[PDB]
Amino acid sequence: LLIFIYLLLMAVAVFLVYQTIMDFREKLKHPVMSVSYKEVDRYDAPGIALYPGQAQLLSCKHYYEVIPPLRSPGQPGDVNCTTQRVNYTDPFSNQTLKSALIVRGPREVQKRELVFLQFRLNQSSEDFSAIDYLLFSSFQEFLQSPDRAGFMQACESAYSSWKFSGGFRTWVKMSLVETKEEDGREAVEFRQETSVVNYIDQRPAAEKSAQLFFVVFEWKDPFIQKVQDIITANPWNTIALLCGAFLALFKAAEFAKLSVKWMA
Amino acid sequence: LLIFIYLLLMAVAVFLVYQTIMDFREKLKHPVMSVSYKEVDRYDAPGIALYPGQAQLLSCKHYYEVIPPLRSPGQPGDVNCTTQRVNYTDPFSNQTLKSALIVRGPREVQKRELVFLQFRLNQSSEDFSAIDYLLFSSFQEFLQSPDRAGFMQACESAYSSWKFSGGFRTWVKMSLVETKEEDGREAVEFRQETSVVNYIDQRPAAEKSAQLFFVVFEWKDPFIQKVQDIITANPWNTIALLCGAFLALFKAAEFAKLSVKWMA
Amino acid sequence: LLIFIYLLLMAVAVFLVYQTIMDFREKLKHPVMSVSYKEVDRYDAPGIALYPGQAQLLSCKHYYEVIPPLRSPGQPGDVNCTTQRVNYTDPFSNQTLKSALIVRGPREVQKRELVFLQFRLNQSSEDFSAIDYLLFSSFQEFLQSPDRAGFMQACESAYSSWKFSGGFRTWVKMSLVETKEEDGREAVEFRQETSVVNYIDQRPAAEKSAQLFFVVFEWKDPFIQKVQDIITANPWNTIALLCGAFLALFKAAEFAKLSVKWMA
Repeated sequence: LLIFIYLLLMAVAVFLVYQTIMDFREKLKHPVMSVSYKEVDRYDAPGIALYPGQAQLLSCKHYYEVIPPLRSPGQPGDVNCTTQRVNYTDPFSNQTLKSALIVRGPREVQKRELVFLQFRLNQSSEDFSAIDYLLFSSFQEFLQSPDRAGFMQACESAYSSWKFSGGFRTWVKMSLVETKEEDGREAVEFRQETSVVNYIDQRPAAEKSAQLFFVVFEWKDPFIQKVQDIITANPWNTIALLCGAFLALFKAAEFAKLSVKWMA
Repeated sequence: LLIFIYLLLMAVAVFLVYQTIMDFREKLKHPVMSVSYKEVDRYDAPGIALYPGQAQLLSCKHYYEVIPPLRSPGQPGDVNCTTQRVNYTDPFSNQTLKSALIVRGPREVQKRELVFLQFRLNQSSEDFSAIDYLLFSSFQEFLQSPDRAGFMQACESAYSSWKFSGGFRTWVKMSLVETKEEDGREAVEFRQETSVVNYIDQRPAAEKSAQLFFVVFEWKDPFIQKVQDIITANPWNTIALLCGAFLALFKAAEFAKLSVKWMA
Repeated sequence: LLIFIYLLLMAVAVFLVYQTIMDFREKLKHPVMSVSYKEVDRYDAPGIALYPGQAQLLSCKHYYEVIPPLRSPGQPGDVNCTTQRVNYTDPFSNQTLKSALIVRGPREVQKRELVFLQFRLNQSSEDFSAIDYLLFSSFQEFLQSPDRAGFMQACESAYSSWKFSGGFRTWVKMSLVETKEEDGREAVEFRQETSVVNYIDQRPAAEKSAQLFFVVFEWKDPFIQKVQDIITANPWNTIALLCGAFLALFKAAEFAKLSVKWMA
């Protein structure tokens, strides 16, 4: 025959523990995500894996904020960069042989360094001509690799590949996104946005049968976007909250006993 | 004539309560956002509502990782998928009749299933020919609907519509984004990125007046992106924190009284 | 010769304080991001700084959800909006003079107001012709500016510039993103996604030498995306957690003493 507020206190404690456990579980289920920007003065030389079927690389150069007009739009020019060639097997199906021409991408961003590439496909029956390209983080990391074919088979799964069509000048603005996985993977990936500009075919009609591919690679900005996942569920903070609530309840019970022995 | 640290304690309590209320209010005002990825082996067959004005669907097929070259670039071919037709009214303005050709999109993603569509518009006065397309989540959810016109009028507001031009082969990479609203709406939407590739018109000059539209639909990856809003303002955690601070202040006051009766 | 649980209590307190400091440091290092959407019935009129090299603005009009077919595809039409001209210097290199044609952007989104622009470049040696465009928030904020050249030089750094090619009708869907920086900068920026549609050159072959640029500007939706960074590290919450945990440890020690004087 007392106040019996201990029952209400126990109910409050049970409810608070239950809601705290539910909150911790739902916070552990749904991590939040954070984005930051790391400014880099000079990117590492990216690798550009082009896939020309039969078109030959007429020209390739390292340009700057402007490209001078082509002296010969559709004739063999000058290749003026470090390019390699690799042959590997497509991870999707082991019955196809893929030949990749690897180009060292532009490093300088403050100066807006460009990689300008021009291919010509002489004759083909394909209705929609297009050259595929893949981007990987470092060309140097590709050079000193024991298994170049294995490197490219890994890059096929690690990165997504796009394509640029003939009759255009595809201007590819590429940027780096580093996703720091919960396992500390630090997976680096490429994002890119294009702008296709028509090619004014001024060549004589005799040579108009051949198709011309122009593509320009640069970095859109000297910022690498780092994306991380943050776990908002901290067990120790939960323990501290539970301890504080339990202490508050215990002191409330003590004050209730004091009130009972004073007035009630 | 005592220490009168109770006044400082009350000031600290008032400041802590004020800052806690402000922090809770600003956390309730700005929910955080979380992104997760759900891997699906086979997407549900999406619905592609195309809006051909007068162009007739020459061909449509379910292809795989490659498209064989067209046997007849601009002549009636074979339609080899499930297509329906609906007529409804534009939700914005009730004075226009919209006729939509609904195509069952590709399901398989591991096999890189394609939907290839080819239209031909014979003659028109339009300077810039383009066919509009809208994407909705399920074609099956469209088949068994009591009000197909109502379904399309809802799809107009629920989804965004794009267009693909003639003289190109628009390759649409489409992915699904499920935004879980605070009201548990779980609104599903489509994102898409294209790649226009020129069409090498090898048809005779007599038939070059007619315009050809080509479009390819697939899924870019087998990942549905779920975006959720997390409320970082928890009333019960706030109550526990306030209780802990109040208890700390009370025990500090008790120890101050002990110090007064000991030395001070 | 006692229980000496005080040593374990001190170790627990040290570990708890250490992990709390580490958690606070890593939370202060990595702020989370919050995204919100503010609906505006009528955007403030944006400023479109176009950079025509030698092409003259044939036509420019404020249209609505449809554009009627051009009465004269490549002849001087009617300019029917507020346009200004400014001359300034490129912030990157002070040796180039940039002439900008500032155009009054579309305000209404409910009515889907369009800005339709048509330029004609008579003769040039450029292989890939394109007109550059920059978007800034307010044209009115540009009109009453003491230093228009300084305003444009600041807009060059504050905003990113794109380009639209000839032989196309680029439809630019633009939207506003306000990033609220930690310093309360409230930096406003423009995002845009395009859709190039081929231009069917029906003009006589005599006038086909000149290149035509068409572009359409509207707002994709009446939503401004506000992106904020939230600091999850609250010093006062950490103080409350530490105080509650310290009190829990103190009461545990008191109960241990009670147990010692009772049984142990």
